[PDB]
Amino acid sequence: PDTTMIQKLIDEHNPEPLLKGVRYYMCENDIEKKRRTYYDAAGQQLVDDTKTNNRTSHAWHKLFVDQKTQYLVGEPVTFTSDNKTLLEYVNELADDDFDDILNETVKNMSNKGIEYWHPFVDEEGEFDYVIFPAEEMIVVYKDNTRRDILFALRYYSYKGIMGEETQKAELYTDTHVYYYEKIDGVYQMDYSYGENNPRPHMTKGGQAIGWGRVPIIPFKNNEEMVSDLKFYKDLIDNYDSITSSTMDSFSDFQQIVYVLKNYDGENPKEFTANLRYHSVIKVSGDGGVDTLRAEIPVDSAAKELERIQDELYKSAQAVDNSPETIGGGATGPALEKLYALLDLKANMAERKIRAGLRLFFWFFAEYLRNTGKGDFNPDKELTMTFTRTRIQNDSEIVQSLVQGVTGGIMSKETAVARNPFVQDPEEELARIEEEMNQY
Amino acid sequence: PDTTMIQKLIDEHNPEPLLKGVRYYMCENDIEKKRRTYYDAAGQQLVDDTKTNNRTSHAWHKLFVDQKTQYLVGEPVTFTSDNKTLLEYVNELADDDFDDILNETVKNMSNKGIEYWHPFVDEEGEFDYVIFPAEEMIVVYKDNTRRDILFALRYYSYKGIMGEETQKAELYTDTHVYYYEKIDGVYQMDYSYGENNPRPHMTKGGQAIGWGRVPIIPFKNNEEMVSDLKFYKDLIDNYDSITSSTMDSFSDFQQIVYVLKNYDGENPKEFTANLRYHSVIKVSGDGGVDTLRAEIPVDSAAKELERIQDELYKSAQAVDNSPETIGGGATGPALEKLYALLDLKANMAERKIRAGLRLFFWFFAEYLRNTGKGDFNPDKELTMTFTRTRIQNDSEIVQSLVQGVTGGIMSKETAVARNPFVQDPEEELARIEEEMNQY
Amino acid sequence: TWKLASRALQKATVENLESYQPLMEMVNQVTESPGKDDPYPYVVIGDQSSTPFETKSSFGENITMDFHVWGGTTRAEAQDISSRVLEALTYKPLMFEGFTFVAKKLVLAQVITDTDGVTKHGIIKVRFTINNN
Amino acid sequence: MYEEFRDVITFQSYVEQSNGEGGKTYKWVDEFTAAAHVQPISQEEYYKAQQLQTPIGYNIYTPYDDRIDKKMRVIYRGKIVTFIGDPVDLSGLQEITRIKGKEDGAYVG
Amino acid sequence: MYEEFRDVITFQSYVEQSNGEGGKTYKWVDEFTAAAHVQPISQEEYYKAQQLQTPIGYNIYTPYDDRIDKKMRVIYRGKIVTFIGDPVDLSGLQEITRIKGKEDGAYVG
Amino acid sequence: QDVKYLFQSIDAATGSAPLFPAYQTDGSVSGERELFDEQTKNGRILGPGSVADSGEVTYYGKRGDAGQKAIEDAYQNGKQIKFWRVDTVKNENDKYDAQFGFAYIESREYSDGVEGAVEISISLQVIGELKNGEIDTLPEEIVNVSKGGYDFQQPGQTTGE
Amino acid sequence: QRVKRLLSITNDKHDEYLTEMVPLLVEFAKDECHNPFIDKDGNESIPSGVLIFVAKAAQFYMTNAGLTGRSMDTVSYNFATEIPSTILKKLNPYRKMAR
Amino acid sequence: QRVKRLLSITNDKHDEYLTEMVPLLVEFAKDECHNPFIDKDGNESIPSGVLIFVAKAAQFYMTNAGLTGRSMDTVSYNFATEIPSTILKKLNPYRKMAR
Repeated sequence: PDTTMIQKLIDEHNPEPLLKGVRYYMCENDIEKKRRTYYDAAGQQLVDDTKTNNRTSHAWHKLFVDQKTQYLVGEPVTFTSDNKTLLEYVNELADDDFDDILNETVKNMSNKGIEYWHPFVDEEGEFDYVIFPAEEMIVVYKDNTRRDILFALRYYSYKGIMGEETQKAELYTDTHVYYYEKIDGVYQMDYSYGENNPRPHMTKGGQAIGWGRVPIIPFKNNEEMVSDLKFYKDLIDNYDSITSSTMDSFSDFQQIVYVLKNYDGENPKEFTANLRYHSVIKVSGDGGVDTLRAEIPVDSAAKELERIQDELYKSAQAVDNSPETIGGGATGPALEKLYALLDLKANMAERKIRAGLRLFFWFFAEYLRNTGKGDFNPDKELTMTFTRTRIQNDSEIVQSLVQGVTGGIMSKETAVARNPFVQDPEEELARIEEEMNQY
Repeated sequence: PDTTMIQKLIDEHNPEPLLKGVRYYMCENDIEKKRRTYYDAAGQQLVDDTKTNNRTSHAWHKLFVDQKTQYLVGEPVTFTSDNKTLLEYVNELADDDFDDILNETVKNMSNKGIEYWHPFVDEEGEFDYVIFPAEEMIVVYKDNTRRDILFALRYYSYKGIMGEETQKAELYTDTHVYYYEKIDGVYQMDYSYGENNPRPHMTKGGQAIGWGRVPIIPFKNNEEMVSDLKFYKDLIDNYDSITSSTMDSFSDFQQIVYVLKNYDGENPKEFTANLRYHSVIKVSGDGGVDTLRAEIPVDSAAKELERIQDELYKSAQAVDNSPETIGGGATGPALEKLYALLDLKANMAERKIRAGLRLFFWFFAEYLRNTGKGDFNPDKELTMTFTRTRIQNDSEIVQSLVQGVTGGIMSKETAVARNPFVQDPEEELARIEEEMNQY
Repeated sequence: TWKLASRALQKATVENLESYQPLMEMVNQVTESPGKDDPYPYVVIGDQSSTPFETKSSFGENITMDFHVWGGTTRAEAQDISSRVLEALTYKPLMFEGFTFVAKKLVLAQVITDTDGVTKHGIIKVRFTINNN
Repeated sequence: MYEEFRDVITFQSYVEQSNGEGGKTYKWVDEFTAAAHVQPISQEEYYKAQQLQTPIGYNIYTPYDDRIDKKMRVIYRGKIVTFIGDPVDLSGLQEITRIKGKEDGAYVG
Repeated sequence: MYEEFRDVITFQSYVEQSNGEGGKTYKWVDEFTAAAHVQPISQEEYYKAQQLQTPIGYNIYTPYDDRIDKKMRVIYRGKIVTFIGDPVDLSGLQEITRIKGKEDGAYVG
Repeated sequence: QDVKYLFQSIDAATGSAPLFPAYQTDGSVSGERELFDEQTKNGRILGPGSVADSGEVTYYGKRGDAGQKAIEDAYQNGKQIKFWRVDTVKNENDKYDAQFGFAYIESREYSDGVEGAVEISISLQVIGELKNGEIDTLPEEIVNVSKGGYDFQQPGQTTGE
Repeated sequence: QRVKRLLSITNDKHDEYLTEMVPLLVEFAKDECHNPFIDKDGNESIPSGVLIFVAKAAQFYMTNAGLTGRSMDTVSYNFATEIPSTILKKLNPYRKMAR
Repeated sequence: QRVKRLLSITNDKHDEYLTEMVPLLVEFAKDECHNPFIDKDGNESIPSGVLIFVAKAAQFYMTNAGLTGRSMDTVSYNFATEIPSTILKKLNPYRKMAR
């Protein structure tokens, strides 16, 4: 694609949506309000200098997400590969990386922004995923295939060591990802002729390889438009704003006006200086009527705000009351009950399995196919099993086991068996042996 | 990097964010309000002298964090090393330091600020981590690799013994960390030519060694933007402000104005002195109307404040009712229930495992690789096991055991076994032996 | 005799009137005639106690003019001019065409009353005789 | 309320009298043209005596028009009158000439 | 209302007559120039007798104008008339002379 | 010594024709008042204008008197007529002087007598006085001009018969 | 009235005099922010309260002063005082103009 | 009225006299903070209440005093008192000017 063509595409697309999130994350946009304004003769709204711009945000997201990820990932019962060689590797680890990668990959896409992920080759050459803020360029496909966009470029200004700003644009190819620095502006970063650097997203055999996957295409907001972030976030966004506003509100939005009908003092140039010096305000002649500040609205505002805050939480609608909780009610379901916050996530997590997170497994199988065997599906080895499960509560089994041992032989294996942690009764044996030995 | 270039980088970056936290921690910025102002003829806002600057803050953070760290760290079931030699050491301790270090390292990064951690060599040469307030310099990479910033410098003024202020800047290299004192300003602290002091972050073999890790890069606020601090902190920040404000409020914000429409006394120079002497305020002629204070707003403010205070608690947010608690409900889940505060942390704690705290283990494996063996992954010794778990309640098992012993042989081993504390039945044996002996 | 000229002599008097600037300026038609009421000074001119008497005869060959002055109209003006000339002449006494001018025994009288308390008014009577009857 | 006024008006002045002539000769000169406004007392219309008079002497209020009055005849409405009683601006937010008095006191010897 | 008034015409008085000369000699002096305000006596305008009043006297109120009135001729905008009613600060914020009364006792002998 | 006015008058003064004598006694009425003679002045306005205080005459008559009737006729006409006047005092017939004088036609009431010889009295009076107006002079010359001479000085001798 | 009359009126005649007089007192006291009662340009403006008083007073005063316009000498003049207009202004009929 | 008239007016003539008089009483009493009713410069300012009274009184007084301006001798003069203007000022028509 010509540089010009490449450059053009980006401009058309609106940078805003990715940027907004980023800006929002850093802070909410007070600016959007931004502030109270006054009407000129023109009547065009102008922001007053006086009003300050304040915003706060959470930052709720992080806490929940991390928990979500950990819970979701779980540990695979077993991992298998289509290829024997891959399978051997895959069995052993079995694959800490794989699970993490898949979870991360799915998680990232699900999570904000993303919105769009563009693979880049790692130095290792192992697939590495990074997220960059949207330029955002409008996606277009150089290639005939409309559906895919072979190439998308994003150009963002970067501060150098010097900190001088130069426009930088990156060229993306389906086959390879390119990074360009265009200091001159005359040319994109060299070459890049082709497969040679910038490197292809992934290379196989030490040679550039193409996934054959459709090149990254921006994600439209989902109809569900539900995100892990979203679930809290909807409540949170209100919650944060309200909390932040409340603290500010009391001091703020006087803010701060003093008006008296009468009576003017010496001409205000003198007046201001003297007035401060004299200090205190006195009224003479006509009133003397109560003035703007602090005034009633200090109290009123507090009252109003208090109502507002209560409502504001309700807008969050997380819930007025502290958890009963419904469960606890200690049971197996108790655990589900235990994390209300997590539970909502859990549905999503479960959803992910529905999502084709499992499909990713199929993808792995596809990967497996790619390498070879070629032509079989070793992916399932005579069975397919997935377990969340989680069948057993850790506590309950353990507690039972201790009592059980005297009465009869427990577990030892049984709790183990599900994994199975180990077939070997030996661990069990020792317990028994002690009993026999004793005492 | 030239000194000038080095110096330049810092200035660009905005010192504020790290500083703000520090200042905030010491105190909230009352200044931000700062105080009620008056409008001059210019109308530019000027802070009045009269208004005092008051701020309070918590200081909530510390209590929760410490608990978090302790809980999170747990005790490793076992520790292993790739290298036999390392493994031997690692088994034995197994490694109090390692766990602490990892937990601390992860914890620190997670915790405020951090935001950015820059390793420095310890005198011991063991990796030591310290956090310094941001200068903050803008990170730039001297080296070609854009992604990493080989060198970042921070320069902060320091008070000497003399207490004279001199600018001090530190030079950081990926390979080595440098500290410079620039009293003269002509030159940075000597030399520092290179590997020679300031020392490299870490040295191996008694020789300078490079981690090869990407040099410290500032952390952007996370999208999750959740911190251990944050979880309480969001509630806390409101809570502290409200609590602090309330106490001040009652006395404060009169504050303190007396205004009578009439009638003036002798000219105020005389007036002030005499008025105090006479004491008491009398009104004659025209009213005599209630003056600014106490006036209605004493009552009004009280009313307003009362609403505010009530809202205030809510604004900070907490369960209005004391904990049911949902659990207790004594059960295994009861423990989870028991620490509501901890529990939120716990999710983060669990999250950390998801985080790649485990990854750190891999890193350790990498470290293990670095030393040798070279080429194998001894890191997992025929298994990988992690246990939070925590499977067993201490109380329940113990209680069961006592009863159990008469009926049958318990535990003794069984409770032990999970660790296993010790295989040896011997401890169990004594209990049995006594029974046999008895009596 | 002429006849034409007797008119002319009368004309001469007219000529005198024109000849006398101050007459026009001075007059001073007021008071004499109403305007007596008007504030002092008010000068009125008229005969003294004059009511027509005798019939089928000329009133008199001589013509007499009476002045009553409060505020003193141009008694002075006339008096100055007349006096100057009369003194100037002084004689011979006027005679017209051999006729005997002389008036009989003259008359003098004066009385003043001032309601206002204004200084006393004076009355001057002048009689002129022209030609013998 | 009149505003700029009057318009084109002509004034005649009467000065000097002629004597020594059976007829009277009068010379008149034009006066500067200005609005003249005058208000008839028309007497109080108590008119206790009610004997008189027509003001000679019609008491006049003319804005900034001193000149026309007295020692001049002003022709408004065509009519001609001579003025006496040097001007008095009793009224007239701008100085106005008035005529005062009527000629000849009624009281007669 | 009036404000500082521009009296273009300066008061000129005519006094004394000359006699004994074929011509007449007159001396006129301008007492001074100043604006003046006077209200017409305009008679009582009860007009009970109403034979009078014809100024003098005049009723004049002229601020801070000593000079204008008689033993000085009154000229307003060049109008000339002579007056009596030796002066009086009848009423005016700044000292204004006025004239009282009428000349000549109407009551006559 | 011839003292006689003489009578002759056709009509005009002195009659301009000889007649036998008749006499006027004598008399001067007045001439006190102004009295107006023929005034001579220059640059003077005549005045008072013609007026006569009056006139007086006494008459005497003789058998031959004529024009007595004429006078009555004259009266109707009322034409102004004048007389001459004779003083005594050595009035020689030619010699005697005369005054210029005045009179009226009008008054002649009647004529009277006893036995001896007729006497008539005539009085002369100017009509007046208007303030203005004068002859003045002419009848003032005439009215002592007519009878009354220096006239008929010779006929003073006559009427002898 | 007439233009001449308007001019003759002192207040009208001196815009400056009238214009200056009120604000001298007015300017310093009022708020005094000052509530500028002026544009940034500094063109004068008059407060509403000031305007009502000023307008009435200014109009009244000129009329009251005269000339036309002045009370009659002959009798003490009801009109000039009346009814009394000064009194009309005082306690101006709305009353304590403002509340 | 006329400039001369304005000057002749005592109050106008003596700015100082008028200016001084009110504040003497005014200054000490009012708040007395003092509510300075003055600039730091010390340029005088007048309280609103003071201004209303002062303005009316000052204007009235000069007019009332005279000269022009003074009541007629001939009869007791309704005008000067009237209607009565002093009364107009007193109980000034808004009433108890202030509330």
